[PDB]
This record gives sequence, C-alpha cells and structure tokens, in this order.
Amino acid sequence: PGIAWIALLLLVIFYVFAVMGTKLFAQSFPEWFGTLGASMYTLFQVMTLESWSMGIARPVIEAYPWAWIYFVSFILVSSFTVLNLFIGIIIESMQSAHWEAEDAKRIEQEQRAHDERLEMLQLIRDLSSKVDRLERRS
Amino acid sequence: PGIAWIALLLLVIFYVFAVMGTKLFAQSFPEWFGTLGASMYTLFQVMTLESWSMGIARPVIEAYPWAWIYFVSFILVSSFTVLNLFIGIIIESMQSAHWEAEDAKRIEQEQRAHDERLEMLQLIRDLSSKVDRLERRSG
Amino acid sequence: PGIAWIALLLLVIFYVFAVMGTKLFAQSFPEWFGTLGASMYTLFQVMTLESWSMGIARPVIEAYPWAWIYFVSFILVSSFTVLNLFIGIIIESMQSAHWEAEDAKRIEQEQRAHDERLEMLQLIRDLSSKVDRLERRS
Amino acid sequence: PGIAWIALLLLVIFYVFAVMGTKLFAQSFPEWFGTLGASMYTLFQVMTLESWSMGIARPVIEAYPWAWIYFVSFILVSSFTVLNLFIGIIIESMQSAHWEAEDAKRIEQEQRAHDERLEMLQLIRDLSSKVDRLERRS
Ligand SMILES: [Br-]
Repeated sequence: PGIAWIALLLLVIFYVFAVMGTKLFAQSFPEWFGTLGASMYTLFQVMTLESWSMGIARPVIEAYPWAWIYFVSFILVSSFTVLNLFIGIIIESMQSAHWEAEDAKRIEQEQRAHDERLEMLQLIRDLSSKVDRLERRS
Repeated sequence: PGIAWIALLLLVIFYVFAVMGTKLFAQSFPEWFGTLGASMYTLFQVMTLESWSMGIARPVIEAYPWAWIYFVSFILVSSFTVLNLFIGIIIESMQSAHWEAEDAKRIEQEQRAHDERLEMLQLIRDLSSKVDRLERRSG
Repeated sequence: PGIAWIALLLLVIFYVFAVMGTKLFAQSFPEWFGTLGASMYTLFQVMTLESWSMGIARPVIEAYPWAWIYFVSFILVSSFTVLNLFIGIIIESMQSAHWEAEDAKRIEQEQRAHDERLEMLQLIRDLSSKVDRLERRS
Repeated sequence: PGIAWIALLLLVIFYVFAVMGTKLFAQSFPEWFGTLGASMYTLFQVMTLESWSMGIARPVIEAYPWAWIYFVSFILVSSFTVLNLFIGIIIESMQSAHWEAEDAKRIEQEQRAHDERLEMLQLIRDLSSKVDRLERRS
C-alpha cells in the first residue's frame, strides 16, 4: 500500500547486507561486523555516509582487496532506495496537499456546469415543442 | 500556523533529547553532554550527521553499551521530523508557485463561464414566455 | 531572473562570513582562516557539512567559547539558502516540462468554450426576436 | 532518451576526473590515487562528501596548493549532475503519478462539455427553423 512497499524493500536490503557483512567480515573485524547486531549499527552508519570510507571501508579493504564491491554496492543500492522513499513521499504528500483536494473540485464544479447545461436542454426541449404545437394548432 | 507547527515539534524533540542527554552522559562525556547548552550542540552536530557515530556515539557506546538506542532513535526521530519540514517547504513553495494563482484563475474562468450560462439561461426562459403568450393570445 | 536571485544571495552570505571569520579567527587559526581565500575553502567544506564540528568548529570554540554562533548560524543560513536553489530549480523545472504547456492549453480550451457559448447566445437573441416580431404581427 | 543520458555524463565526468587525478596525484598520494581504480574509489568517496576535505583534499593541498580547484570543481560538477538526475526522476515521477491523467481526464471532461454545447446548438438551430416557418407560413 504505497511507499511502505519500498520502506519494506529497504529493510530487506539492509538486513541481507548486515548478514553478508557479518558473514565475511565478522572474523577479522568484529568491532564492526562480529554480531549481526554489530553489522546493523555499522551499516546504518554507512547508510548515513558518516565516516564510511576512511572509517569503515578503507581499513576493511586493506584486509580484503575485493571488499569495496560490498561497500560501494551497498551505498549505491541503499541510496537509490532512500531516494525513492523520499520522492514517493514528496508525491504522496502533495497528492494530499493539493491534487486530492482539487481533483475533487474540478469534478464537482464541473458537475454543476453539467446540470446547468441540462436544465437549458430541457428548457429548449419544452419550448421546441410548444412552438411546434403552434405550427399544429393553425 | 502550518510548518512552523512542525518546527515546534523539532525544538521540542531537541530539548527532550538534550535533557535526557545531560541527565545521562555528562559525568562521562562532560565535553559533549556536560551541560544543557553543550548537549544541544552535540545534538546539532549529530543531527547534521557529522561524525555522529565514529566521533560521539561510538566512544559513548563503549561507556554505556545501550546508548545506541539514544543515538539511533535521535537520528530517526530527528531526521524523519526534518523531512516533514523539507516537505512542507516544498509544498508552501508550490502554493505560491502555481496552485494559488492557477487555482484562483480556474475559479474565475469558471465564474465568467457560469455567469454566461446564466444569461444564456435567462433568455431561454424569456423566449419561453414570449412563446407562451403568442400561444394564448392566439388559441 | 529568478533562481539565480538566491544564487547571488548565497555567494554574498558567503562573502560576509568569509570576511567575518578571516577577521575574527585569522590570527589564531591561520591554516583555515588566515587569508580570505583560505576561509572561502574552509566555509566551503562546512557548507557540505564535512568534519565541520569535530575537525573545525570545535577546535575554534575552545579558542573562542562563542564562535559556535558563527558556525551554527552559517550552517542554518547557508542551508535554507541552498535548499531554495533545489526548490527554485525543482519548481522552475516543473513549470518547464508541464505547467507552461497546460496553463495555456486550458486557457485555450476555454477560449473555444466561450466562443461556442457566445454563438449560442446570438442564436437565442435572433430566435428571441424572431418571436418578438412574430408576436407583434400574430 | 531521458535520464540514463545524464547518468552517462556522471559516468564520464568520473572517468576524466579519475585519470586527471591519477596523472596528477599518483606518485605523491598512492593509496588514494595510486592507480586508476584507486582514484575512482577515492572520488566516489569525495563525491559522497565523506571526509573529502579533512582526509583527502586538505592533505593533497598541503602537497599541491592549487589542488583545491580539482576537488571543488569535482564536488560541484558531480553533485549538480546528480541533482539533475534526481530532478528529472522527480518529474517523470510526477508525470506518471498525476499529470498523466489530470491532463487527459480534463481533455475528456471538456470533450463531454463541447458535446453538450453542440447538442443544443442543434435544437436552437432546429427551433429557429420552426419559428422561421412560422413567419413564412404566416
Ligand atoms: Br457551457
């Protein structure tokens, strides 16, 4: 039901990494990735982009050459997602702020101008027959 | 009166957390939380995501290993609540962009057109009576 | 001409503070605030919130208990300002791909509506006054 | 064809700035910019605004005091590129959310309307035919 459908997606990605992270790194880098719990904190820190490279990544990468893949990808994917959650919320927000409240009126104020054009049609009708009973009663 | 309603909600949070902040940490991190004033600053520094974990929190969490709840919550609560302000500004923004004007310029373009359908209408009734009478007068 | 009104504000706020701190601080922290061009950079990293407090502002605050004002003022100010270039460009963007084209397509679908409406008006006058004549002979 | 147009500029801006940087900074800062990969990673780092001044730029400026040009230009270019991609996504986001329909639901509503106005242009012409024959059949 909306943003919440990627709010969950974020949560999935995050966990999956926090596990991947505990699974490769927990050994040599336990302050960061020893427990699953460990890795989550460390990830949410990486997410905030607070000291991610110089603090967490770079030191981990000198332990494992390939390890950038894991940090870079996480940051990429994770940010792409957080970006959407944000736009999604923007949208959803002004969708209330304005478009709900207005698509309401542009419909209803145009209901009136339907009825108005109707009344006039019925009038033109009734008249159009009065005039053609003069053309009969003659 | 609008967003400044939510900018209150923020100043409240900040206070709740700087008090819970000094009441909690000033013995051990006197530099960061040693006073109320002090504890604000650090909360603003943390709020800006500047060194929040490696610099302030992770030293603190050595001290009280539960205090991540203090920091994580405060980043979420604090961040979510700033996002409402960045939204409601994007909004009050577009009010004055567009909505205000195009919104009153569609009330009006309707009025002029409604008033036209009303004149349009009068004459139809008018015509009717003229016909009504031509009809009676010669039955 | 619009967005680049705040852009000029931003650059000016910059100058006031660059000067401000090259005066305030230049003697005591000459590596950051020594020269004006010095402070221009320093206030740039700060604008990007990079190590502003742990590596710059806290260092200076120990010198000058009050300088905190200087930093937190700037962050606050130079943010709202940038936020408005984002907002400025966002709006003037949407205006560009959508609003412009619609505020005018709907102005024009109403010209047409009016004109059709106008024609119906003359048709009723002539009709109203055919009947006028016709009733006076009768 | 839209965004991944932009998302290639970003891609190329990176490429350029990464060679320029390896050529410029390899011998002096070999961990950061020693090879080309080095310098890409190091840029992604700088791009995320992570530590980019205290940990990278400022030490480099120590060695090449003009180097700030490299880093400040890079931040600006890359982050403005990034802003477009964001904006262009937020727009095509709004298009699909809303403008797609409100701009084609109004096409339809004012279709319907022209139809009714045309309906009665009809009977008002018809009734001018009647009242017309009324005058001739005198
Ligand atoms: Br009408």
